[PDB]
Amino acid sequence: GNYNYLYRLFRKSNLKPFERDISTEIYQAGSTPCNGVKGFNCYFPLQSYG
Amino acid sequence: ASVYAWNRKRISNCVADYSVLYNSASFSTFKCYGVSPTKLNDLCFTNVYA
Repeated sequence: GNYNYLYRLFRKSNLKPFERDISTEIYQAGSTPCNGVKGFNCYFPLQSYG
Repeated sequence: ASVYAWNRKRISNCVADYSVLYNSASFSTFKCYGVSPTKLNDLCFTNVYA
């Protein structure tokens, strides 16, 4: 599998037309802030096609 | 249940507060297919089976 091709799975809000965003900061799905690290309902935003 | 003879109950005619499930860090796995877990507090279904 070629894992180098990725998509953003999570974001705080949906993109505007031709908006571009390369941030890799943790997405807070949970009731509690994520302290900038992975955990329960605290996810890394980029995922792979492999 | 033993896995060769799994238990099932027909969940119907009720409000499914999926947040009581996905807010709980007790679960070692919580994968939802086709839909993100937070969206389940908005959606509707004919039945659910456990």
